[PDB]
Amino acid sequence: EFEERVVTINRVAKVVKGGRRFRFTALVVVGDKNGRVGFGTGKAQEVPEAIKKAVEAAKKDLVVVPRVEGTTPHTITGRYGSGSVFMKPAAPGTGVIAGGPVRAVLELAGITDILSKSLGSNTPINMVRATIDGLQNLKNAEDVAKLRGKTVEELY
Amino acid sequence: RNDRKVYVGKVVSDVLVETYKTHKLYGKRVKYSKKYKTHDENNSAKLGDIVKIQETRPLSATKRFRLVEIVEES
Amino acid sequence: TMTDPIADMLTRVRNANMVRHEKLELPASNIKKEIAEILKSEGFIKNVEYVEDDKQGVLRLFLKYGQNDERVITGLKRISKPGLRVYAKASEMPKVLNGLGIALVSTSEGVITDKEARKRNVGGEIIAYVW
Amino acid sequence: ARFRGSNWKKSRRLGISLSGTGKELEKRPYAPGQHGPNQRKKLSEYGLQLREKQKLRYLYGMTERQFRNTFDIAGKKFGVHGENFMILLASRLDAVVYSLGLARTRRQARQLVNHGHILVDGKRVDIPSYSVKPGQTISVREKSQKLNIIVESVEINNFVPEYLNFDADSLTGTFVRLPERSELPAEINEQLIVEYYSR
Amino acid sequence: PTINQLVRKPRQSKIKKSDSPALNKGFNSKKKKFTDLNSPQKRGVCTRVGTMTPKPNSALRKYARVRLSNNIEINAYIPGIGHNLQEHSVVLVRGGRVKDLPGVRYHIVRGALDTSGVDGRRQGRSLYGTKKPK
RNA sequence: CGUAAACGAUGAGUGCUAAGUGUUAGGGGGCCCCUUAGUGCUGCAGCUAACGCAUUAAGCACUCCGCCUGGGGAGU
RNA sequence: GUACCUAAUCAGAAAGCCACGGCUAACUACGUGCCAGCAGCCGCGGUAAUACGUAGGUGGCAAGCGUUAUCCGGAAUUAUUGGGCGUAAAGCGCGCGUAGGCGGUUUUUUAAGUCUGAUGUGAAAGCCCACGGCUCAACCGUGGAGGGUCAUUGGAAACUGGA
RNA sequence: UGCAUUAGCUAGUUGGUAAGGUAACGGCUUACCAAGGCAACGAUGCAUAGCCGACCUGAGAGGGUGAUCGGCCACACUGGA
Ligand SMILES: [Mg+2]
Ligand SMILES: [Mg+2]
Ligand SMILES: [Mg+2]
Ligand SMILES: [Mg+2]
Ligand SMILES: [Mg+2]
Ligand SMILES: [Mg+2]
Ligand SMILES: [Mg+2]
Ligand SMILES: [Mg+2]
Ligand SMILES: [Mg+2]
Ligand SMILES: [Mg+2]
Ligand SMILES: [Mg+2]
Ligand SMILES: [Mg+2]
Ligand SMILES: [Mg+2]
Ligand SMILES: [Mg+2]
Ligand SMILES: [Mg+2]
Ligand SMILES: [Mg+2]
Ligand SMILES: [Mg+2]
Ligand SMILES: [Mg+2]
Ligand SMILES: [Mg+2]
Ligand SMILES: [Mg+2]
Ligand SMILES: [Mg+2]
Ligand SMILES: [Mg+2]
Repeated sequence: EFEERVVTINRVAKVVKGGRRFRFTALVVVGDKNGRVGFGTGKAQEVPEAIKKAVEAAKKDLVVVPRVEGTTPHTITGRYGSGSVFMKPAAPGTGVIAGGPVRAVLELAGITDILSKSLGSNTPINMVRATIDGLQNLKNAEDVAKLRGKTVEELY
Repeated sequence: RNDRKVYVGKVVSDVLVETYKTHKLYGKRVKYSKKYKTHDENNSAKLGDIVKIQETRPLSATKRFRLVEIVEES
Repeated sequence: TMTDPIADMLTRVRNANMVRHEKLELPASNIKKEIAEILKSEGFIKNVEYVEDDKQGVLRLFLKYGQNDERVITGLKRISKPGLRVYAKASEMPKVLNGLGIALVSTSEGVITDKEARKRNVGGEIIAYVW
Repeated sequence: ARFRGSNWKKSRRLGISLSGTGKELEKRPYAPGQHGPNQRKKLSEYGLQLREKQKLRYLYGMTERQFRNTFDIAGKKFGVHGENFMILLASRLDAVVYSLGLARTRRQARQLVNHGHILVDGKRVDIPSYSVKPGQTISVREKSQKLNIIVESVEINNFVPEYLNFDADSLTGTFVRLPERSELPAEINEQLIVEYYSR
Repeated sequence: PTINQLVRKPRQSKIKKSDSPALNKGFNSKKKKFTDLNSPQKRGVCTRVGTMTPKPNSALRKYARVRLSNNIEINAYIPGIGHNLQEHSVVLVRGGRVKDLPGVRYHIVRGALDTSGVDGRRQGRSLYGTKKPK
């Protein structure tokens, strides 16, 4: 099944002729820790109801993260708007060296070993979108060997 | 025996030995030049000639080189 | 005016690749011919043709796209530049994309890849990264 | 020892039986103090890595300065850092004496070493942090081979781990080889401790 | 900028400024000149003790006017409930500005030199110069 | 004298990257088709914080120059 | 008569410091009533204060624990690695033009840059790895490694430079 | 190492000849002759500073420091011999 983590709960307001009308925004990452991760958002006056909406929306945009023995195939920087996340493969002994919402995304993907630095906006939604962007652009050796028409050994 | 330093340059008064100093931080090569007051014996060379010089014992307050050979005439 | 014909070639490829063109033409030079052949040999592009003319020659390149029209070339990047030339030794040859990409190096044994430069124990000018 | 306070209070707060038996988390498996029965909220990310570190540290009974120094020592050898750390802690003469069965509790094994009742390879070792190597021999000093603490502990023949060899009649032990992560306590997620010292 | 521009005009980092400038200066009496030394505290004499009102906050915050050993005049806050200070008191002054009090950038050390410890303090005594009771 | 919201609030040079449609000055071919160089509008890819820009880029690149490094104090 | 060793006697002489609203591990009561005070930031206190003071409890450390000062980091916040300039700070009002920077295609040549070996040198101590002695550890010792834009010398010739 | 909100500096100065002088080369000194020499690749002036191995920090690139140990220099109340 899919584990989920509540990255951020934000109380937002819209102004009306009376006072202010408040709602709650939940940003949630879902993942199975086996190479499938996804994020979603939901909004409600109640915190738990916003979480469930965010969880449901996350399941519709799961991504396939290439991995090699628990680490990424190569360095990449994921960028979304002002968010930008540098991700680098690390040795199996190393843990997830990540700061905030990056850690939630990488852990629920099943990384356990990575060197990551958030170089940009620390706004959680855009940090999360940047992280997914970088994982969306990783390429495993078997895939790039197929496009170049060589075998995996000839790549090296 | 032993070798004395040799330079090639152009006469700027009757020797300029322009070299490159690579930038410590940025890695770009920057041209720099140093004037080598040299001993010409019988005033043989003239302005703009490209000459070869060799290091010697001090000959005056600032002369430490002797003009050995003229390479490209003015 | 034109200052880097090699970076102009790498950018012509990048722009044509962005819009998934089948082929592109550019004026020729010896190093651009040799860069193009290495891209063919490494499997990044399909074919290279040389068209003779009176001025300087023409290089015709044929781009490669996989199933579902996915681009074989992901990116090109000029490394050594007229404003700042980049050289490397065989012991410090850069790997591109953890080995999944290539670096084009101009060495005293010609223009070759980074994987071959370490094999031959030669360094030289890092022309570009292709991945 | 160093910390001489209630090990029952520490086991309840950390949620790990320090005695290794479970009699501390028996009636009150909740934190000590006034707000014990009142159930608190979740633990933060920092509060989870920190609680893992205190689990290990209070099990082996070490101060934070010595604990962090052992972590740095363990991080220099080839292999997985967190596992090398767990192996190094198990090799303490403090913990070897207890694992062999010469003392009832880990605190009793400390006072025996500290008071000079223990020999290593035939010579007296007074230092509880002594790092026993494989092949070494731990025994009891002659004037102490008949003491009630050692005698009573030995007759309760518990599971002496497979990286150790003990001879009850000889009152002598052997450090056969380096333990493996499976032979070491499984209630400690050491990956959290490595993260704790990364921030 | 371009590499050539950087070679012509290299980068320059912003110069950091000190929050306690009166502590980082000495005075040589013989040469009548100012030094630069980075002291952690400075001795001084109270010129005028008194009170001052804060900038949302409202109180009568106790302070002293101090001439430091380097002949610099500063306003120093007196922490804790009650103090024994007056004119001509010899005080030790440390860093740390008190917000809501404009122009007071330093603290008086309780329990050092002539300043007494806070009376009746039982928690955090070492911050207020109070000996352990009983 | 030497300053203006001296503004496209967009430095110069060079090349490459869908289309559609007005207009100014030409050219080639059969009023239309093609083609140069300007000047406008709309609009992909791409870029952008957004607004928007988009072959007259704010896209993709290389070269050189000028400039920026929180607000006030103070262009004192 | 030091280290050390041996024997006897006694748990008897040997625990403090800061914190507990969020960042940030750890909360209740009483007193106070925008006062007294707190404060690194957000800010707290104007009669039901987890932020003031005390108490109990708890957390973090521990022969130390806190505060101040100073330096690097976090700071990609001077950005070579690694940032920008339409409206956020930032294109000189605009030419002409000097130095400088940069510069289209090919062949031959050179060998300054570039690459690749050799030799010498870069003391010792230090850092890092290994081993040995200190009961352990600090520490000490031994053997290696590293550190040059270094010099001299032999090769290569694609690129930059020279002809 | 800063400062161009420091742009001109030098007249034994720069070169030559001779003599003197020194352990030694040399404007090192003197005499005579010539008008050179330095500088926007920052001369000169002002301010600051003993320098290095090392040390602290940093992923690194860098940034910061020179107490202790070792190498080199300079000084010995101030100035001249
Ligand atoms: Mg303007
Ligand atoms: Mg332009
Ligand atoms: Mg253009
Ligand atoms: Mg448009
Ligand atoms: Mg047009
Ligand atoms: Mg908490
Ligand atoms: Mg307090
Ligand atoms: Mg109350
Ligand atoms: Mg508080
Ligand atoms: Mg309180
Ligand atoms: Mg200690
Ligand atoms: Mg700092
Ligand atoms: Mg910093
Ligand atoms: Mg910026
Ligand atoms: Mg611009
Ligand atoms: Mg404005
Ligand atoms: Mg503006
Ligand atoms: Mg303009
Ligand atoms: Mg103007
Ligand atoms: Mg030792
Ligand atoms: Mg001095
Ligand atoms: Mg850094």
